Amino acid sequence: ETFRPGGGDMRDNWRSELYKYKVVKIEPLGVAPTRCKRRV
Amino acid sequence: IRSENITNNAKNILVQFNTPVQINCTRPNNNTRKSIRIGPGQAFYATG
Amino acid sequence: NLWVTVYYGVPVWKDAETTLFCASDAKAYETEKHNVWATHACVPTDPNPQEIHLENVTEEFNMWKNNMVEQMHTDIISLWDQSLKPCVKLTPLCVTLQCTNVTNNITDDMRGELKNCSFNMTTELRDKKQKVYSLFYRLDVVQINKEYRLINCNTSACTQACPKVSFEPIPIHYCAPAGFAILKCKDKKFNGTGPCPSVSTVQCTHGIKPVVSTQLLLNGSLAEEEVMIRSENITNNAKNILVQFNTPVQINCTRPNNNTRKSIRIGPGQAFYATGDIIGDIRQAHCNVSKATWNETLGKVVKQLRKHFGNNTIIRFANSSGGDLEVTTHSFNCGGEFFYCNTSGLFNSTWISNSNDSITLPCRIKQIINMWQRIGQCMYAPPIQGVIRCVSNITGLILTRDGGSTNSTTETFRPGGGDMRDNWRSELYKYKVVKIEPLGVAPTRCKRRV
Amino acid sequence: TLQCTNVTNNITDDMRGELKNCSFNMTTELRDKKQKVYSLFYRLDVVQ
Amino acid sequence: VFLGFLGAAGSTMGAASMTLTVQARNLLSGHLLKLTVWGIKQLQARVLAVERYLRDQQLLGIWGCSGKLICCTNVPWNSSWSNRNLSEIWDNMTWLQWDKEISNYTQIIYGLLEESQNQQEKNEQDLLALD
Amino acid sequence: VFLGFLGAAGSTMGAASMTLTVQARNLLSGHLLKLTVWGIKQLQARVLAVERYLRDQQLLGIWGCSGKLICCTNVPWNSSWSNRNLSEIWDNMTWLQWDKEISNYTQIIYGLLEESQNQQEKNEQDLLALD
Amino acid sequence: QVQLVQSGGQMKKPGESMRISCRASGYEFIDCTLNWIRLAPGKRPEWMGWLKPRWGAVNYARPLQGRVTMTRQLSQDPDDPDWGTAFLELRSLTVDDTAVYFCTRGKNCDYNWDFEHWGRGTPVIVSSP
Amino acid sequence: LTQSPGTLSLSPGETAIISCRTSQYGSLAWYQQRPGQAPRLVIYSGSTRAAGIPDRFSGSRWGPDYNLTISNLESGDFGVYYCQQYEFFGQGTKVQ
Ligand SMILES: *[C@@H]1O[C@H](CO)[C@@H](O[C@@H]2O[C@H](CO)[C@@H](O[C@@H]3O[C@H](CO[C@H]4O[C@H](CO[C@H]5O[C@H](CO)[C@@H](O)[C@H](O)[C@@H]5O)[C@@H](O)[C@H](O[C@H]5O[C@H](CO)[C@@H](O)[C@H](O)[C@@H]5O)[C@@H]4O)[C@@H](O)[C@H](O[C@H]4O[C@H](CO)[C@@H](O)[C@H](O)[C@@H]4O[C@H]4O[C@H](CO)[C@@H](O)[C@H](O)[C@@H]4O)[C@@H]3O)[C@H](O)[C@H]2NC(C)=O)[C@H](O)[C@H]1NC(C)=O
Ligand SMILES: *[C@@H]1O[C@H](CO)[C@@H](O[C@@H]2O[C@H](CO)[C@@H](O[C@@H]3O[C@H](CO[C@H]4O[C@H](CO)[C@@H](O)[C@H](O)[C@@H]4O)[C@@H](O)[C@H](O[C@H]4O[C@H](CO)[C@@H](O)[C@H](O)[C@@H]4O[C@H]4O[C@H](CO)[C@@H](O)[C@H](O)[C@@H]4O)[C@@H]3O)[C@H](O)[C@H]2NC(C)=O)[C@H](O)[C@H]1NC(C)=O
Ligand SMILES: *[C@@H]1O[C@H](CO)[C@@H](O[C@@H]2O[C@H](CO)[C@@H](O[C@@H]3O[C@H](CO[C@H]4O[C@H](CO)[C@@H](O)[C@H](O)[C@@H]4O)[C@@H](O)[C@H](O)[C@@H]3O)[C@H](O)[C@H]2NC(C)=O)[C@H](O)[C@H]1NC(C)=O
Ligand SMILES: *[C@@H]1O[C@H](CO)[C@@H](O[C@@H]2O[C@H](CO)[C@@H](O[C@@H]3O[C@H](CO)[C@@H](O)[C@H](O)[C@@H]3O)[C@H](O)[C@H]2NC(C)=O)[C@H](O)[C@H]1NC(C)=O
Ligand SMILES: *[C@@H]1O[C@H](CO)[C@@H](O[C@@H]2O[C@H](CO)[C@@H](O)[C@H](O)[C@H]2NC(C)=O)[C@H](O)[C@H]1NC(C)=O
Ligand SMILES: *[C@@H]1O[C@H](CO)[C@@H](O[C@@H]2O[C@H](CO)[C@@H](O)[C@H](O)[C@H]2NC(C)=O)[C@H](O)[C@H]1NC(C)=O
Ligand SMILES: *[C@@H]1O[C@H](CO)[C@@H](O[C@@H]2O[C@H](CO)[C@@H](O)[C@H](O)[C@H]2NC(C)=O)[C@H](O)[C@H]1NC(C)=O
Ligand SMILES: *[C@@H]1O[C@H](CO)[C@@H](O[C@@H]2O[C@H](CO)[C@@H](O)[C@H](O)[C@H]2NC(C)=O)[C@H](O)[C@H]1NC(C)=O
Ligand SMILES: *[C@@H]1O[C@H](CO)[C@@H](O)[C@H](O)[C@H]1NC(C)=O
Ligand SMILES: *[C@@H]1O[C@H](CO)[C@@H](O)[C@H](O)[C@H]1NC(C)=O
Ligand SMILES: *[C@@H]1O[C@H](CO)[C@@H](O)[C@H](O)[C@H]1NC(C)=O
Ligand SMILES: *[C@@H]1O[C@H](CO)[C@@H](O)[C@H](O)[C@H]1NC(C)=O
Ligand SMILES: *[C@@H]1O[C@H](CO)[C@@H](O)[C@H](O)[C@H]1NC(C)=O
Ligand SMILES: *[C@@H]1O[C@H](CO)[C@@H](O)[C@H](O)[C@H]1NC(C)=O
Ligand SMILES: *[C@@H]1O[C@H](CO)[C@@H](O)[C@H](O)[C@H]1NC(C)=O
Ligand SMILES: *[C@@H]1O[C@H](CO)[C@@H](O)[C@H](O)[C@H]1NC(C)=O
Ligand SMILES: *[C@@H]1O[C@H](CO)[C@@H](O)[C@H](O)[C@H]1NC(C)=O
Ligand SMILES: *[C@@H]1O[C@H](CO)[C@@H](O)[C@H](O)[C@H]1NC(C)=O
Ligand SMILES: *[C@@H]1O[C@H](CO)[C@@H](O)[C@H](O)[C@H]1NC(C)=O
Ligand SMILES: *[C@@H]1O[C@H](CO)[C@@H](O)[C@H](O)[C@H]1NC(C)=O
Ligand SMILES: *[C@@H]1O[C@H](CO)[C@@H](O)[C@H](O)[C@H]1NC(C)=O
Ligand SMILES: *[C@@H]1O[C@H](CO)[C@@H](O)[C@H](O)[C@H]1NC(C)=O
Ligand SMILES: *[C@@H]1O[C@H](CO)[C@@H](O)[C@H](O)[C@H]1NC(C)=O
Ligand SMILES: *[C@@H]1O[C@H](CO)[C@@H](O)[C@H](O)[C@H]1NC(C)=O
Ligand SMILES: *[C@@H]1O[C@H](CO)[C@@H](O)[C@H](O)[C@H]1NC(C)=O
Ligand SMILES: *[C@@H]1O[C@H](CO)[C@@H](O)[C@H](O)[C@H]1NC(C)=O
Repeated sequence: ETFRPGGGDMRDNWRSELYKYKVVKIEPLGVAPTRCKRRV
Repeated sequence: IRSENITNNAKNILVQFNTPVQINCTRPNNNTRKSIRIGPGQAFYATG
Repeated sequence: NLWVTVYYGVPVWKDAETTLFCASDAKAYETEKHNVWATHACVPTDPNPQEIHLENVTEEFNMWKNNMVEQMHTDIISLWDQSLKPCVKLTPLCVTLQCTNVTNNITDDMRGELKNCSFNMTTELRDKKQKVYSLFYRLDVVQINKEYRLINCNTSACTQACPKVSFEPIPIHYCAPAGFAILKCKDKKFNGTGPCPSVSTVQCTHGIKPVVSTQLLLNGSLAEEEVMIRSENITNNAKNILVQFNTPVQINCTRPNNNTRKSIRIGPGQAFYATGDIIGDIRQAHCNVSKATWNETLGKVVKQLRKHFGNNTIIRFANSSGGDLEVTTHSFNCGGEFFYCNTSGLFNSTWISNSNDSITLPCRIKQIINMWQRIGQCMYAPPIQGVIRCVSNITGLILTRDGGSTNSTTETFRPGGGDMRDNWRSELYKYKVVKIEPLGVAPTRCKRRV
Repeated sequence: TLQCTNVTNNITDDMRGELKNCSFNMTTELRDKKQKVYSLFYRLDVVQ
Repeated sequence: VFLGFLGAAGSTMGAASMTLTVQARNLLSGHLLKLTVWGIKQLQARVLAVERYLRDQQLLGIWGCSGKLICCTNVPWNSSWSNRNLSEIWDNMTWLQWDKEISNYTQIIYGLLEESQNQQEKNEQDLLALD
Repeated sequence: VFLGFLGAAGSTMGAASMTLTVQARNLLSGHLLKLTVWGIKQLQARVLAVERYLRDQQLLGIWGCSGKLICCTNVPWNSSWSNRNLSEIWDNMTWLQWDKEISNYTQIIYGLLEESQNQQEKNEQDLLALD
Repeated sequence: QVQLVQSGGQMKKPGESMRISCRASGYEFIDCTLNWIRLAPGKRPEWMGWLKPRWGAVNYARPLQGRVTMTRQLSQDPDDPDWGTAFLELRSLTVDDTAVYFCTRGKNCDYNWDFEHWGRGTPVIVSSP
Repeated sequence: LTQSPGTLSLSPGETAIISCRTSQYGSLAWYQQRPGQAPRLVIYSGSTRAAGIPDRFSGSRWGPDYNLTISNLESGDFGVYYCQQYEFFGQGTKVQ
């Protein structure tokens, strides 16, 4: 296999530094079953 | 070695070292930047 | 045994800084005169400011470390710059002029002040060339080799001010945003810094006139009951001295010529206005001030300047020491043309510790102004036609003392306007912007039920 | 329209004609006179 | 008895605690590039005024003081912050002199309130749970 | 016992339900055209962060959970969504595995809460009306 | 950094003027002031006068009123705005003006009188024979 | 301003005091000129040492009086010393 260099894109440089990262959004609501019975 | 798919050919192959090889990129000339008035208040710098 | 208890909305503030926004009155916006301080895109003000007078509160004020004058000086520049982008560059004017002296009707003091420059110029079509002539002052032409050239053509181009806009200062107001508050010192003996024991919060400050001047603050707001002297430190020399009168001396700044504004086509759809001829005779533009109320007003300041230096020093005045033309002379824009007036007749006295003659100040008029000392800007003021004359107050006055003599029996005060924000700091000294901190805990006797 | 020529002041044979001494008319600060200047452009910046 | 905005700034703390409504209601209110000069000065002021108000309302939300002004909590007054009478705190001073007095003990208190609430809601949910 | 932001993401659901304060407090925080390059990226982020927070606070407002974190409601757990023990839901799993489990039954629940509140406020207003 | 590259020493005669230079470079020149101090060999140091380089507003010392004059010359290059020179000229020299002339500058330019940065000196010797 | 002692002839290691009797309320500052160079700032605002000072220098103010007590005299310290208010310099004290 004869490997040759080539830099045909300009974003392959920065993808070698933003590979550890990923951006996620917090979804803070959440329901769950437990034992509550409301008073009123 | 990173790749989106190592068997594909259109996909690049990103290698990432652990020790950095050093590069010494130089230019031996001693050129003189010389200003040139082009119009009012606009300069153009050229190797004299 | 006492218990923590929150309280939302207590009157508790802190010293802060923010971006205060504009405000202006009604008919200064609906007339649509396209003022250079564009209050037509600004917020219209309230019908009346709710000047709430607080009680029992002594706020620590300071007029020298204020931040409203750093924010006004940025907004005046960005209004004087943004209102020049839709105007025409005078880049086809940098040609080789061929000037000569005008001797139609010339008095010997205005002997060679204005030259009759006649130059080739590109027409509306991009291949023919007309031959025009004009009238430039000697402060706008330098010599080349008689062939002349403009004073700017080796340092920048020049947007001509569009004659639709006008440099007359409409009063603008500064309002705090939501959550902030502006505190106005209603004291009368507040000198520069300290507890002003009569505070009064204000949603929107009064009409601040964005006028620019040097050595003589014009159309200001007058301190009542006295003539006051402000300084950041009266013993320092680098710090200015801002005087503020109680009675305004009157100034009559006129120009006797009757010049004809003449349009010139430069390229397509871009005009360049130039003085064609002077109708009648040519004389020097002067400024009047009555000496009976001026020498009285200098007699008020010396009586108030002898509090900081002693009641026996020979207070002396003198005319400006050095600098270029914007600091060594009184500089203003009366009605759209820039006067550089020589104030060596005013500041010449000596007080040794014990009527219609009307002192005249001869002025020179320039057109290639700079006005902010920014390398790369210039604004060829278009010539206004007819005689031009305005009548104005002189409320403030800037002084700098000088040097050291090891002998405190005399101090020779000289005028000088080395900064452009000392004018506006003589109108934003009462104000300070604070942010409300509405939360607050306090101990009382609450015990929660559940 | 530039008028270039080869520089041979001190030239090694690998950088033989890589840089040319281009001398061209140019508008001055005034919009009716014209100066005559010169410069040094590489061969990757000039076509014939 | 309508003073106005900040009108009881130098008044008594026992009487400035009765005019909290007006300082709570004044914490949010309301040829081409000249619209953008005053616009970005106005738009940066309106968004900052909102999220400053929402911060002090959320911070008040997690203490058991969701929609109140005079809300009182569980944690007692630690006397190391101040040892004064209730008459020497409430009906003689002013709120500006009071804020300089306990400016060092704010974040001590603001962590004491959040822990007394999360203890409270986990004990309320187990009190009606047995229900 | 201060974990930090998202610090109990892989912890137990019975112990991530005791650190809801820190993830609730981190949902809003805080030569000419170069101010406009970073500015419109910052101003579009601050306004979006506010109205995203106000949406989840308004949606929490119409269930009877106005200013609470652990709020519990009237509608019972429909066992078709899940049939598990309370020990197999609370003190062994994590919240990320739980959200994938009932991701199909969110909007079924979020309509069940709004109708149990509008039934509740119309019955509360007729209970104290006879008053 | 702040560099005050001064001029070279001169050897005048009684009656002639002088003109010494001072080139300030490294900081923004058109904001912070300058100064001009001379150090006699056997006398006090003597301050002579500042120069706010925007508009060149000067203020000379009262024993040198009407003798010293101080100009400036800004940089009209839009590429390099933060440099500029400053000149001095002392007419009607005497034997008493034998000193070394420094062009100082404040520490931070909100207070002037902390002369941190100085110049290398311009030793002017005025002798009668 | 007035500096008291005039000359100080000491052996390297001793302590040396210099007192600048001021007159009006100004922030004093001290200068040190070795022969053959430009002076430099050592103390400003009365007490604060300048940037790059080996802390062998010390300023102390009692009203209309200031001191400069150098702790241990070294080789390159035997110059002359000026105190500087607003624009007024001292008589100069040559330590040697
Ligand atoms: C331009 O800017 C400059 C520079 O900023 C300004 O200069 C400053 O001007 C102010 C004017 O108010 C001066 O403040 C006054 O300074 C004197 C001197 O302080 C020194 O002496 C203190 C005690 O020494 C005693 O004995 C000597 C004799 O040797 C007397 O001369 C003294 O008066 C005393 O009796 C000593 O303690 C001081 O050190 C401390 O304080 C100074 C600031 O003063 C600090 O920098 C130090 O770090 C240190 O903390 C110092 O050595 C003070 O005596 C004056 O204080 C009096 O009043 C104070 C309240 O205003 C009070 O708190 C003091 O205790 C003291 O009280 C006296 O007066 C009272 C009146 O009610 C009496 O009741 C009381 O019993 C007592 O009699 C005051 O501090 C600054 O020093 C001066 N700064 C400098 C650098 O020179 C200049 O004014 C500006 N110009 C303008 C117009 O803007
Ligand atoms: C400090 O404070 C003083 C006091 O306010 C202030 O004085 C003012 O001076 C200015 C400059 O002269 C005055 O503004 C002008 O006044 C002249 C004369 O106006 C009188 O007569 C007219 C008749 O119509 C009345 O309407 C007016 O109210 C006065 O009684 C006017 O002729 C000026 O109008 C021209 O310039 C305007 C600039 O805004 C244009 O908008 C306007 O359309 C006019 O220009 C055009 O028409 C001209 C005629 O055809 C033409 O030749 C031009 O080329 C152009 O097309 C203007 O109103 C101001 O009123 C004075 N205020 C008072 C009460 O005295 C100082 O200026 C001030 N600042 C300083 C000096 O620092
Ligand atoms: C744009 O054009 C301007 C005018 O053509 C240029 O101004 C000139 O710049 C040169 C140097 O760049 C100056 O020359 C020297 O002048 C100084 C100061 O002195 C002379 O004039 C004053 C009176 O103003 C007089 O008092 C002095 O004694 C000098 O005779 C001398 O110290 C030098 O030794 C040298 O002679 C010109 O003085 C100056 N002319 C003016 C009218 O200011 C400007 O530089 C050009 N800008 C650009 C970017 O090229
Ligand atoms: C600002 O105004 C002052 C006075 O109002 C100007 O000072 C005067 O300048 C003139 C020349 O421009 C001096 O005149 C000469 O007059 C003497 C008579 O004293 C004569 O013998 C000479 O042959 C020469 O013609 C005049 O003396 C002088 N005034 C004083 C009191 O000395 C000043 O020049 C003005 N500023 C500017 C920048 O022009
Ligand atoms: C306007 O332009 C014309 C032509 O460019 C100038 O005319 C000539 O001036 C040069 C000066 O070197 C003479 O050598 C020619 O003989 C002139 N030719 C003619 C037909 O006159 C004219 O001088 C320019 N006008 C001004 C005021 O500069
Ligand atoms: C400046 O201008 C004003 C008005 O333009 C002049 O005032 C007139 O002065 C006379 C004095 O004899 C008064 O009787 C008039 O009432 C004034 N007004 C008018 C409209 O005529 C003043 O004389 C001028 N000169 C100065 C102040 O030196
Ligand atoms: C200074 O300017 C002001 C306005 O810019 C002139 O004032 C009004 O002048 C009249 C005439 O006396 C007074 O009755 C008004 O009270 C003034 N207005 C205000 C708001 O007070 C003033 O006359 C000018 N000064 C001189 C000496 O003419
Ligand atoms: C700069 O411009 C001048 C005039 O435009 C050029 O001079 C002429 O060149 C033409 C070329 O066709 C000749 O026919 C003329 O005889 C020349 N006249 C003179 C007076 O020399 C000049 O060649 C230009 N310079 C460059 C480097 O192109
Ligand atoms: C380049 O030339 C300049 C001017 O002759 C000189 O000062 C500099 O030292 C030269 N540089 C080298 C590396 O020779
Ligand atoms: C100015 O010059 C033009 C052309 O020479 C002439 O027609 C006009 O009369 C002159 N005007 C003056 C004021 O000299
Ligand atoms: C034109 O005026 C200037 C200055 O007023 C003068 O120096 C020049 O000699 C005058 N021209 C002629 C031809 O007299
Ligand atoms: C203003 O005056 C008061 C006394 O009336 C004085 O104490 C204060 O120092 C003065 N302000 C300044 C800046 O000197
Ligand atoms: C100026 O000239 C024009 C045209 O001749 C005339 O209408 C006007 O009255 C003149 N102005 C004066 C003040 O003479
Ligand atoms: C100003 O002073 C001049 C000087 O002679 C005088 O002629 C004139 O009448 C005065 N007043 C005005 C309004 O110009
Ligand atoms: C100025 O006024 C004072 C008194 O106020 C008087 O003694 C003096 O003579 C006046 N000077 C002039 C030039 O009128
Ligand atoms: C100076 O004398 C005046 C006379 O009017 C007096 O009011 C003032 O108090 C005196 N000041 C001093 C420091 O003696
Ligand atoms: C300046 O004042 C002096 C003395 O009062 C006088 O001789 C001289 O004529 C005055 N100059 C002017 C221009 O008023
Ligand atoms: C480039 O050309 C100019 C004009 O012919 C000449 O003066 C200069 O010496 C030349 N330089 C080189 C490197 O050939
Ligand atoms: C100038 O250099 C180029 C390339 O190095 C070459 O092709 C050309 O022949 C040279 N010119 C002459 C006159 O030899
Ligand atoms: C201000 O202080 C006075 C002191 O007599 C007090 O009676 C009053 O209640 C205070 N508050 C107001 C608003 O006047
Ligand atoms: C009270 O505060 C002190 C510190 O100010 C702290 O050490 C102490 O533990 C606190 N005690 C209580 C009961 O809050
Ligand atoms: C608050 O703390 C600072 C240091 O952090 C201290 O200087 C100050 O005296 C303290 N305030 C009180 C009232 O203890
Ligand atoms: C992570 O998993 C381990 C498994 O042994 C468990 O003990 C621990 O409580 C979990 N959580 C954290 C925060 O470590
Ligand atoms: C439970 O959910 C199922 C669908 O998952 C639905 O058909 C049924 O009606 C629901 N029953 C109750 C009591 O909520
Ligand atoms: C949720 O619904 C999708 C189709 O809408 C289905 O593929 C998926 O299996 C469902 N998830 C569960 C847990 O039933
Ligand atoms: C300065 O030193 C002398 C030495 O005895 C001492 O008497 C004086 O009190 C000192 N002053 C200060 C301000 O330290």
